[PDB]
Amino acid sequence: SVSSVPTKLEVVAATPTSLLISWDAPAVTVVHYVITYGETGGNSPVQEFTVPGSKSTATISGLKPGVDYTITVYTMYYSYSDLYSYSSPISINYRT
Amino acid sequence: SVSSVPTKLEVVAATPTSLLISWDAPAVTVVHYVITYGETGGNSPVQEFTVPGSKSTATISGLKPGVDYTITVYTMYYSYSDLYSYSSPISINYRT
Amino acid sequence: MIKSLFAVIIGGSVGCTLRWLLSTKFNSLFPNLPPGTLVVNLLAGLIIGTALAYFLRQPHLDPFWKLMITTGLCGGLSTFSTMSVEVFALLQAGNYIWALTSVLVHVIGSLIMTALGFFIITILF
Amino acid sequence: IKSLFAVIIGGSVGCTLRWLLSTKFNSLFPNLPPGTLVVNLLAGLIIGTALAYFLRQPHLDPFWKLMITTGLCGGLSTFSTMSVEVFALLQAGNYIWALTSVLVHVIGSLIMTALGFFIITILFA
Ligand SMILES: CCCCCCCCCCO[C@@H]1O[C@H](CO)[C@@H](O[C@H]2O[C@H](CO)[C@@H](O)[C@H](O)[C@H]2O)[C@H](O)[C@H]1O
Ligand SMILES: CCCCCCCCCCO[C@@H]1O[C@H](CO)[C@@H](O[C@H]2O[C@H](CO)[C@@H](O)[C@H](O)[C@H]2O)[C@H](O)[C@H]1O
Ligand SMILES: CCCCCCCCCCO[C@@H]1O[C@H](CO)[C@@H](O[C@H]2O[C@H](CO)[C@@H](O)[C@H](O)[C@H]2O)[C@H](O)[C@H]1O
Ligand SMILES: [F-]
Ligand SMILES: [F-]
Ligand SMILES: [F-]
Ligand code: NA
Repeated sequence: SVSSVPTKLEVVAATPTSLLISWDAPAVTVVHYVITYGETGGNSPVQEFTVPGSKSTATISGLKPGVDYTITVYTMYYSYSDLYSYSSPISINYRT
Repeated sequence: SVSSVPTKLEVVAATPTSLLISWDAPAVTVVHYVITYGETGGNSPVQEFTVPGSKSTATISGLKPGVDYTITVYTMYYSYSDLYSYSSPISINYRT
Repeated sequence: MIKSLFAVIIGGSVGCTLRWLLSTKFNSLFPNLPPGTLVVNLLAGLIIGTALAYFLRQPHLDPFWKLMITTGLCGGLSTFSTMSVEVFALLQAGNYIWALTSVLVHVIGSLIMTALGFFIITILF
Repeated sequence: IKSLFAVIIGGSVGCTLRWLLSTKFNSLFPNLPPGTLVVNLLAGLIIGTALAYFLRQPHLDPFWKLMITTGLCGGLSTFSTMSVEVFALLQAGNYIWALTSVLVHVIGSLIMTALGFFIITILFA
């Protein structure tokens, strides 16, 4: 009954080719967060990287100016029943 | 199958009113040894005292000269099955 | 060895079941030191301590009941492996202070509860 | 009910293994009973491999995960038996082996959890 999905995912700061994102940690032992990003339009490849469980912010670089990106974050977390598993994602859209 | 009773109980040194006794430790976690002594002729109170598990010698004082004493040593020991229990005694007779 | 096996299984199953119920109910309430896993280790520490003092005074108890309570119940109720993964996960999460605190609180706490169990019964008798 | 059978079947095999290994080996070296150590080390190893493996197989039935972790590892490992061994040593004035037992159990169990996790992580990479 305790959610392992992060909440309040948002872009706190932006440049034309980068985004600083932050989220609220879920009340579980997060080992790492997995950040995904890709162009909202169609069939650009979605890319991912991990961030440590202690951090609740990430920087996404190498983006194109004036382009809509879909950004998702999910956790790789420890719980009692499931051991290490992956949460569902929380997701936002942002235009550079 | 490992014995918790001490072996080779003997009087190593003696005076007319005291005995230094020693024994070999059994191969178990001894918490303390209990030494008993009393006059062999079954007409005297038996007295007992403890010694720590690290010690394998004891001094018996206040004895009467030229009297037969029955001296016993047993252990209060830890084992896996029985937890804390008391071993059988090993016993000797000694005349001051 | 068959009567001894039933003691371990009956006691162990009640212990494991208790651990499972208490852990699923409480572990998620405080994930830095899951309290269900702590409580079962503390409680097993308490029971084994009282068993320590009690069995010493009842040397003619059937080995069946001693084996059901210690190897069975306490053995099944307590857990070292669940404590370890909790700590391992915390180490992997970079949460070193709670990894250390968990280890200390589990070890120190379990020995304290063993002492309390032993001395309460020793003082009663 | 299906989750309960996982805990009992796994737990009973774990408790039984602990009992057999402990009665066979604990008396060989009483300052740090090796049967109780081996079961904690082995449970540490299994839970570590389970940690890495279950992460990569997210569609495994919760039955098998619960049978291996809460059941087998939970039943096989023991915190209570480790505690009385240590408590007895403290009461015997054998402080150096009381400390050594605690450290070897904790450090050893976390090492075996790491070895279990990283061996499987390295195999998949
Ligand atoms: C007391 C006896 C103990 C003996 C056994 C100890 C075994 C502990 C295993 C720790 O596992 C590692 O922990 C790092 C530390 O958390 C993680 O780093 C991750 O998190 C760090 C946190 O900042 C980042 O710096 C790293 O880049 C990132 O990979 C890393 O992934 C993980 O494999
Ligand atoms: C880190 C968490 C700790 C949790 C608390 C656990 C405490 C365990 C020890 C308490 O038991 C005492 O230990 C003493 C020391 O072994 C014994 O002394 C015995 O041995 C001494 C020799 O060392 C003698 O001086 C004493 O008279 C004699 O009673 C004493 O009997 C015993 O009741
Ligand atoms: C697990 C948590 C609690 C840990 C307790 C605190 C840590 C203590 C560290 C080691 O202490 C030393 O241990 C020696 C070996 O035990 C003792 O040897 C001396 O004292 C003993 C007293 O029991 C005698 O038996 C020995 O022969 C003699 O060398 C010595 O006095 C003691 O300072
Ligand atoms: F373990
Ligand atoms: F823990
Ligand atoms: F415990
Ligand atoms: Na257990």
